Amino acid sequence: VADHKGRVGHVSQVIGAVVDVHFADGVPPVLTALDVVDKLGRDEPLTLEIVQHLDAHTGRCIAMQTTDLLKLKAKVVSTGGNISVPVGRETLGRIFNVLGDAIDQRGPVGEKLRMPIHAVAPKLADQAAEDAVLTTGIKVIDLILPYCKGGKIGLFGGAGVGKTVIIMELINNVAKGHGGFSVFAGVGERTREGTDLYLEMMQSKVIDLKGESKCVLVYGQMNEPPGARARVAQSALTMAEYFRDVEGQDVLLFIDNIFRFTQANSEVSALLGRIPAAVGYQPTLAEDLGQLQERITSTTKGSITSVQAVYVPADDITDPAPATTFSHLDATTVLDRAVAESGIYPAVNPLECASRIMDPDVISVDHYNVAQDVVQMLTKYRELQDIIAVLGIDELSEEDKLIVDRARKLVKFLSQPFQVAEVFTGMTGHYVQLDDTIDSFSGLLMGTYDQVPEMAFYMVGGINSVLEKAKKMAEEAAELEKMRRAR
Amino acid sequence: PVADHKGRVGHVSQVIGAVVDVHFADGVPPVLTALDVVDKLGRDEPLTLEIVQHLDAHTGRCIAMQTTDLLKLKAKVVSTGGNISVPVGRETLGRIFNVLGDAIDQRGPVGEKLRMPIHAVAPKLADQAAEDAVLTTGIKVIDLILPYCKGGKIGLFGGAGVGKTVIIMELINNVAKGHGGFSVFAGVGERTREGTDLYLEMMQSKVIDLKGESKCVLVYGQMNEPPGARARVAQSALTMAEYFRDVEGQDVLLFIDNIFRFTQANSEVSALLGRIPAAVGYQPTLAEDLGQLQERITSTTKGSITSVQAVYVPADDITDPAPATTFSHLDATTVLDRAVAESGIYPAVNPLECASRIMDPDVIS
Amino acid sequence: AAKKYDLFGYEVDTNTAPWIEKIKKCKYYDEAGEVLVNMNVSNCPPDIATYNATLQCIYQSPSKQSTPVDNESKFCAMMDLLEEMQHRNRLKPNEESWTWVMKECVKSGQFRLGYCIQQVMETECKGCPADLVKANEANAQKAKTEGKEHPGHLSQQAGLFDVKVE
Amino acid sequence: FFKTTEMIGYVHSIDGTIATLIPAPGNPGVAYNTIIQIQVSPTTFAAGLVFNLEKDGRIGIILMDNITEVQSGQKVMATGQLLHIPVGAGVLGKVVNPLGHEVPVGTLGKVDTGAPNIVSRSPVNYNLLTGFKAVDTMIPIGRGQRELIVGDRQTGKTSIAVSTIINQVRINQQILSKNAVISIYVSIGQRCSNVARIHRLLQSYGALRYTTVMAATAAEPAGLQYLAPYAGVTMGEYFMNRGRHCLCVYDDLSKQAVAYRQISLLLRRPPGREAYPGDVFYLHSRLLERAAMLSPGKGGGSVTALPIVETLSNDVTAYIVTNVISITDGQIYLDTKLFTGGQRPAVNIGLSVSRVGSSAQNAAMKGVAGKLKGILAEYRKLAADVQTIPMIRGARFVALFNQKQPSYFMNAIVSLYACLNGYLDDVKVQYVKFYEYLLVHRDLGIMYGTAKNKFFYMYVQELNYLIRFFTLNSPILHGELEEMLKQHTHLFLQHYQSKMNAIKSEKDVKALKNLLYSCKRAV
Amino acid sequence: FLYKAAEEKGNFDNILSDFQKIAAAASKLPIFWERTAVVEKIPEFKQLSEPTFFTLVWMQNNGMLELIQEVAEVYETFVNAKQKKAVAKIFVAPGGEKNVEEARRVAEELHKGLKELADYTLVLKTVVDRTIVKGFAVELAGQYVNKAEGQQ
Amino acid sequence: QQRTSSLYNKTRQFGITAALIEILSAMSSLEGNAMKGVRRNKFWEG
Ligand SMILES: Nc1ncnc2c1ncn2[C@@H]1O[C@H](COP(=O)(O)OP(=O)(O)OP(=O)(O)O)[C@@H](O)[C@H]1O
Ligand SMILES: Nc1ncnc2c1ncn2[C@@H]1O[C@H](COP(=O)(O)OP(=O)(O)OP(=O)(O)O)[C@@H](O)[C@H]1O
Ligand SMILES: Nc1ncnc2c1ncn2[C@@H]1O[C@H](COP(=O)(O)OP(=O)(O)O)[C@@H](O)[C@H]1O
Ligand SMILES: [Mg+2]
Ligand SMILES: [Mg+2]
Ligand SMILES: [Mg+2]
Repeated sequence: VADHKGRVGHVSQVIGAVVDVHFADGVPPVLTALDVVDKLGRDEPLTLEIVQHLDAHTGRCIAMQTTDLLKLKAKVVSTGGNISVPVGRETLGRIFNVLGDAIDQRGPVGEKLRMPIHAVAPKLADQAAEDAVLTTGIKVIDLILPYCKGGKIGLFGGAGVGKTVIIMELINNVAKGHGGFSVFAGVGERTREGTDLYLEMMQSKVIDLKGESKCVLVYGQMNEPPGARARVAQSALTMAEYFRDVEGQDVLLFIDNIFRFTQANSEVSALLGRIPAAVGYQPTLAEDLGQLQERITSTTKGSITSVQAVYVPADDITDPAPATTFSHLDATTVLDRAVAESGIYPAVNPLECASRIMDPDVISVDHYNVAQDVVQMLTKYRELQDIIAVLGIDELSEEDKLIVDRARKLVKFLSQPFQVAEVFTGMTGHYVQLDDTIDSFSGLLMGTYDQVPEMAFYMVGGINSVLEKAKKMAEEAAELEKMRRAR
Repeated sequence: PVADHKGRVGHVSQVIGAVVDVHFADGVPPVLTALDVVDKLGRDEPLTLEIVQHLDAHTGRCIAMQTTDLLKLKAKVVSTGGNISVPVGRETLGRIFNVLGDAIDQRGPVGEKLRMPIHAVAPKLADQAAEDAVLTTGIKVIDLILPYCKGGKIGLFGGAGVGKTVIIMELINNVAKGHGGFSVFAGVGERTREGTDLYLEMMQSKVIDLKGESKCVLVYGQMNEPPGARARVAQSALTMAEYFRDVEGQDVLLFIDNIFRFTQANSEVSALLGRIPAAVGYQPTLAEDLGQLQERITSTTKGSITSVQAVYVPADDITDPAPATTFSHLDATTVLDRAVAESGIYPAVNPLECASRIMDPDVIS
Repeated sequence: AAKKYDLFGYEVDTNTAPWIEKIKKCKYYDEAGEVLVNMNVSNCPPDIATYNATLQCIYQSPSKQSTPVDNESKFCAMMDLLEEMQHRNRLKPNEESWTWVMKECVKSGQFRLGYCIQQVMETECKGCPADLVKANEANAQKAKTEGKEHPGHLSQQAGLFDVKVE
Repeated sequence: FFKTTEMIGYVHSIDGTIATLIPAPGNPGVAYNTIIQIQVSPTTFAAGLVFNLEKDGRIGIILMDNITEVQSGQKVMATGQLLHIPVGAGVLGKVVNPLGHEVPVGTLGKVDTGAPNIVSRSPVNYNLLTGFKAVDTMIPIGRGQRELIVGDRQTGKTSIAVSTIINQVRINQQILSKNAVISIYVSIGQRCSNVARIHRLLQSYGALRYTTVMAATAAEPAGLQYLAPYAGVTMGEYFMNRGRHCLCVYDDLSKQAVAYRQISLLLRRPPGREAYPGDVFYLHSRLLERAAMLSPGKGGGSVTALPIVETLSNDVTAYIVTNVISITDGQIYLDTKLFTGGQRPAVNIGLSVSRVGSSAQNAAMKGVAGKLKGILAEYRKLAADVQTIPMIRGARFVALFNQKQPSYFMNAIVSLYACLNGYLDDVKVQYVKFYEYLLVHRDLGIMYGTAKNKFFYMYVQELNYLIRFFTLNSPILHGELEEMLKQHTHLFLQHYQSKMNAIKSEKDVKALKNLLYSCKRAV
Repeated sequence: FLYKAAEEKGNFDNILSDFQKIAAAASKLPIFWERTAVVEKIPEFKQLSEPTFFTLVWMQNNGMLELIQEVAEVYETFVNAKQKKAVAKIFVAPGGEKNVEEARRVAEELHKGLKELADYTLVLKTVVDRTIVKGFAVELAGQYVNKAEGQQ
Repeated sequence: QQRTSSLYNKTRQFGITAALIEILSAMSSLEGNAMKGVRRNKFWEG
């Protein structure tokens, strides 16, 4: 029973997306892929993945397509191994699905090798220490929670806070000039978002159809059944692993949204005879996510910079899924709806974010000291806000009001217009250098700009843009005064 | 015609609470069929069952309208040849009935012309009315913020001891007595004494002329009744109203108190039927049961039915699935709050949470 | 001559001559839109010539459909067609398209729309056909003398409490 | 030469609106998610849908019609095909069931199709005018977009969608049928009376000619309520795949989930959160993914979705509500407090969003909306934390957002432009609606013989398309536009506001109050 | 199990006779005898073949004696398939089974159409259906032809 | 603070209950659908 390739079985049960298969010669190994060859009148092929063994002959499986028009006792044939996806530079500039089949209608892809989507995670000895700052061109991220090359980044947020927008900005700022390759994995998200991404990448020449592309797309979206949404992440991760190990390149891995991977497995968990855990997730929530996350790491052969978007259901960060993902990250960016409702974008709550490289040994001492002072001031400002509502701004001492005035400028100075949100904002985006951000905040803390109007820091880039906006504000104010004077 | 299954013989196979399984050798009768237990069993009253499910080609699950005390296995049961039918017509006016349609007033026989089944299909789209008018109740809050519509559906959502019953009596006094059409009072899971007080009040007001023509019918299945009866008394009372609406083209008032007990009763049986329960513990078919019942309570092109239903909110939780589902089935909603009553304000209507459909300048001034 | 490519890089059919002939054989101008629909389905995006033919059919057609359609207006349909062409297709209307619009305004007697179209041609295009400008002015003179320059109910004197707010 | 059906077994058990089947030994068998016919009589059949295929051979069936006629032991025939329903222009103006059966009033499309591929779509760039100033400005909607309408009971969720359908009637009559917007209104679990009232309301405005209704009333079994959205969108996919645009309204998805929960629990499917089935998100997800904007290569058609969802005590933290919000491209949140406060429609702009953005706005509306957005943002913050220009115009914009019927594009855009450029600064907030009514339905300049404009007048409804082409801030239209507003403001202030501010009599005061309230419900 | 045991001996009609005896005996047993059953004690079952009696005791141990009427149906299906016999069910109204001449013709026509049953021998089995007042229906290998009418 | 601490406790106590009737409803539906089969025991040997 070593080689199960071509082994035959018969469908025994069909309930939703879960199918039970009976093999007379013994069920193949778990995670094996099966094709339902018997022609059932379907417009699309049907493939199954074994997840459990009910006995020596019966095996439970999840389908990757809809189980429509599927009858009992239909003929199943094993593929002789797990689900395989093409790898190599020939996949660049292309779009794939969970099964590794191109869906761009752009002709056959020349594949020299295929790899299984299920692989063992790197061991402890295969871990590389890479502590280097990644400049995203964003004031908030570069200052409070700087990102590390070869590390893991999470964007925790609710619905409508700007998780997808930030990913687009990061791609525009980090991927266009990236030396290596990029892999984008759409998981249980809107299909139109992927289309807009594909158009933008072609315009930015990341995907050069006539020339050489430098990115791959793998899409399993909401429309797809839960079986596909529970494996698309593995497929894209497999492609990145190949680029990391075989090609020895530094690769970017964007995932949106990783929560859907957990959600899909929960949907099928009920039909697999597993008692639900708290809230209603599957009992295997932590383990399944851990195996995937550990594969997303930088080893001694190559480096993977991973950016993952996490959906916090109903803005409840205590939910098991968001919480379980916090320990598998090197830099967490927590977005808050209240901040967005105040017109601040990106709606980052610096008090809740964290970064591993926020240590003087890794980053410059000035960078570390400035960030901590900003955080302390924001923390103190929030405490004062409680007083300001009960007593009023008048009661605050001279020192307190200075903190209030400076802190408000910090809150507004953290906002930044992105180059991808011009339609949303109506203004050109800015790319702030790391040094400019540190200097700009350092001067603000010590009062170098106490006389600048507060609104001059709202939706601007570096300090230079602040001064220009202040000058423009002064000019318009003078014009209004002149108009009033004539009256 | 005569049913092809009348006189069919079955034997009791399983008994659990008010749920009884019956095995018929020749085939289980159709669903909703009525069966009578023939064995004496030393009972003090007859035993009647209503079929609700088919376990197999020969076995059927049923709910008992009376207590299942002294019921043994293998007991003999006979089909009645049709669903549970109740009397209709003017003969029922001035009389008190139960779920089975038997008069409980200790008076002469009804002598009805005919009977009609409790279970019936609802009016279709083409048989719906388009008349909007204001029913003046004499109450300031209702007539101003949430005016009621003639021939419409009205709901009084309230907790315990808030004023639901009082408002109904006030409406009855201010409308039913001075009403040209007929009236039907459906007591469902409410105090028996309230029915007695209502019966005396209707006799004193001479709405029930024992020796003359009456304008009111009473149908009562109360708290003491088992869950089976409380889940069907509303159907029987509604069936009488349907007859007056259609067969006579007469305006009808339908005062139901309390509708929540109807859903509660179906919950109790559903737990015994072996159904997985939905949120809180209600049956999964909560919405369907209300929809079938409420859709029958409507005004057609032949006649008009103005319905006033009391809704009980358990633990004062308005988000409970029972009252929550009822909002979509009401033209006028009247929400009562305990805190308002504790402030000495009666009625305890919370106008902000109240609503009406005729609050439209095209209808009211 | 030169292959055109769509948004995603796929090629689009450019031989749009047969469709123009079909357009020029329609009776009611609503049928012309059906031809444009078929062209789009067949991945044969219309060119400037196709839109001009559609405008010509609108001007020369008796009515929108065999049966009358309430509140139907040839001018509105043509303007919407131009809006689709310039905005959702990125094609600049030429002199021919605007001339058809001006002819419709003159033919329909809408002398106020003619003034606006006259400036449009004088702004984007090079002037206006002087034949149509004079005709439009002539239409204005007719109702200028007939007491129908402005609907009368508009000109009725009113007051604070003399206006019926439906 | 016989009409030989495919018998597959008998009916074993019946539990309400669902049933179970036992297959006869040595029979072909039935396929999953297929339609079957239960022979209630030698000539009458009841429709059922396959839902489960168990190891024992038993089959789970969701009944759709003639439930009362179903009994244990009856024969079952297998059609062997999925659900297909009639589709075409011949269904418009009619009331139908999810099975396609027409409901009397007083081409076959598959219901289980897949959503368009990623490369089969195009960016959203065509607006869909709801007719409401608040939505069209701050919450743009584009064809091929899924825009949730979430709110509490009795807040205008149904009215706004119906008004949106009605607002297309006037447009569809003028422009070619190519760009006409068809409507598929789906009623789920609603009262039969409400459907009839909606049908009459649509008929009064003549919307039936471009609209069809798919009704699954409460009395109907859960199966029909479960298939109504899929059947409704299927009727709308016929136009999408043929170069036309459609608008599908679901009223409402909250009651669909209840029906799906009822079916799943009865057919012994393990329960989940709030007893809902585990795959409840996938239900709506595949429903709303079928609404897209096809690429130029496939025709350019689209389907616009306006699902409706109900909350409890303004709690958007519920299960199904959160799932739908994570799917749609935007949400219109109707707030109870605003509704009782006189703001109608009670659109909460802060909690409402459209992820398409300005791309779904016409070039004329872009300039007005962008500047309007900044003013309101400041207005919210100023009051939350002094008569300055943003605060003066912000209140007037809010007052202009009160409506009862959809507004023609020309009337709405013009009024917003006037308030934007300070023309209403001297006008009291209470009188803004009265000012708007005179501007639209009257012409002060002509009344007082001071109108010198050549073409730009509010009674020339054909100017809407010229405005939508050139923009208000263009030399062709800008010059006359300012002149008309300047004349209208001066005349309005001189002849109307002066008298209005001089009223002290109780009779006059009451008469003025009725006028202004009427103006809210007129324009 | 009953098919495998009978196949070794090569005789299958013995089991069919045993089921016939069981059905006849059950008609006289008291109601719900399956639930008060000791097949060993019942004399009617003493005349059954060893395989059938063994199976009956097997069921009584698991309390599944109510499946007797369904196990027989499966066994007959196996026997008919092994013997290459195709059974056509003729559904007729109660008392209307007198005339089946058309039913046989329809059954033969269906048999001819089916290529799989070319070698199988045609058999007719009459069933009484109370749902049809007039006419008849024929079912063969899933192919169902209806030529019947019910109450109007 | 004694009206939002008696509703922080009446709402913590209804979560521990409502979330346990939800686990134990799934357990009870994953148990009844696990059907008992024919036992291949020695009924003769007893
Ligand atoms: N309009 C009213 N004016 C004064 N007191 C009232 C009024 N309505 C109710 N009450 C008081 O509230 C008590 C309970 O009223 P009622 O009998 O209507 O309760 P209910 O809503 O029917 O509740 P339940 O039937 O569950 O007991 C009355 O006995 C009376 O003391
Ligand atoms: N813009 C509006 N201005 C004034 N009244 C309105 C407006 N929109 C709706 N209404 C009125 O508000 C009431 C509720 O409207 P609607 O029927 O749309 O509510 P809904 O959201 O569908 O609630 P439900 O369906 O749960 O009853 C009706 O009386 C309706 O006429
Ligand atoms: N930088 C930004 N500037 C302005 N608005 C933004 C920005 N980022 C996000 N938004 C708002 O959020 C919407 C997009 O939400 P999105 O990024 O998809 O969030 P998520 O995926 O977390 O729901 C935009 O339409 C806009 O309303
Ligand atoms: Mg997103
Ligand atoms: Mg009471
Ligand atoms: Mg509604």
